[PDB]
Amino acid sequence: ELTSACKKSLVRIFKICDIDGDNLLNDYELNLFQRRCFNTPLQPQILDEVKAVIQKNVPDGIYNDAVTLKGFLFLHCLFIQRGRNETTWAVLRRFGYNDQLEMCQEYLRPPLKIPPGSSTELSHRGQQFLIAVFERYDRDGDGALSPEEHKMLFSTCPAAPWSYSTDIRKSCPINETTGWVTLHGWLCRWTLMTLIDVVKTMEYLAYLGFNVHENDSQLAAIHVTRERRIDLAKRQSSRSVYKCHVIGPKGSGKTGMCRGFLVEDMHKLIGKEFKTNVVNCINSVQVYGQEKHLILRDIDVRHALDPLQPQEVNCDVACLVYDSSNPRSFEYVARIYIKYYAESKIPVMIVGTKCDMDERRQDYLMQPSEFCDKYKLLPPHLFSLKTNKKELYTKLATMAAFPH
Ligand SMILES: N[C@@H](CCO)C(=O)O
Ligand code: NA
Repeated sequence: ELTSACKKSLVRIFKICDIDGDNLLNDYELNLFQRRCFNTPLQPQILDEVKAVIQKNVPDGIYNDAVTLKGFLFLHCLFIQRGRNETTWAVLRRFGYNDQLEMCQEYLRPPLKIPPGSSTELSHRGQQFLIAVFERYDRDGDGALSPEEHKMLFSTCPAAPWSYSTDIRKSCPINETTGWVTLHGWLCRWTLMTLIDVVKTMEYLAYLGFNVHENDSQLAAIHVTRERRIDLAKRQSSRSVYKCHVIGPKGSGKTGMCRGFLVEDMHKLIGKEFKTNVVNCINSVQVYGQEKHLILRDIDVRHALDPLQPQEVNCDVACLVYDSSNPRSFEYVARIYIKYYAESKIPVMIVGTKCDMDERRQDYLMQPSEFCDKYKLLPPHLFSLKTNKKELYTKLATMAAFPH
């Protein structure tokens, strides 16, 4: 008696209402989500009468005064019969379903106008929800999601917002022992998505039941920030997520640099080949007592004569990487800083990779140290994976967060 489409909708609602991930709807959530749908508290005897019907008609449907999925599916399968289908509908309606039993548009994609210069970040409520969701699907209680638990978490979605093995595991901080995405990396991946694709973030937040849990639009999960001159405002809006475009020639080792931002032990990537193209890597660094997220975009390598798009040039801080151990490498960095960043307002950092081998002279006119001196840049940051030093990542974020 239950539609195949109706069961698909009801099973998602059960998962969202399952605030413990214990496959049960205990007394608290039943009363909580009662107010979400009907604006009234669940009356004690009504719940008792509901439980009596379930335990009678269907086995393994009630486990310790808590409605199981089967008993929950049956209960609504009952409602549509006895003439009160508007009770089932009011529930489906609150979780963003229309009459054709599809997810509504204005429920998934509410209007959000972002002025140029402004960035989109996760608000406090948005983070709290994402942390809460993370723990319900972390069964081992070790602060990490397995690939199986990751799929379970997005089972209420049409599909995952990203790959587990080819995205979040290579672009975000994971656990060294297990290899699974940590709570930290979880918030990191969402932070990345929120910044560059706010619409997709909100769409996936509704699927996870942010609108119902918070009793508000998913606009309350998005915090619009902007760099602004002093206006003596009450509520400050300073940025916390900075994007860094890493631009360099081929074989300049700028890929292994980005991956090193995600692990403490960097001496496991000395001679590692990356058979996986990660566009954006992300982690956090402390900048003057505050947590700041830095996104390292591995800009596609190309010929020096090949052009560069504004969406590839414009960023918060530009990191130009060359090979100090290669004489025909620095020419690229010199060519690009002049063409795109010489008259730009973007802070630029020149980075010399592989200092643990042999400092070779650059066949270019000026040397890297001389180039920075001329255009008033900081001396070429010596970088290597053997040293395990992460001062560069802290320095990059500090350049983006500050003048000039
Ligand atoms: N669907 C539940 C309330 C919302 O979870 C019920 O009517 O019993
Ligand atoms: Na529960």
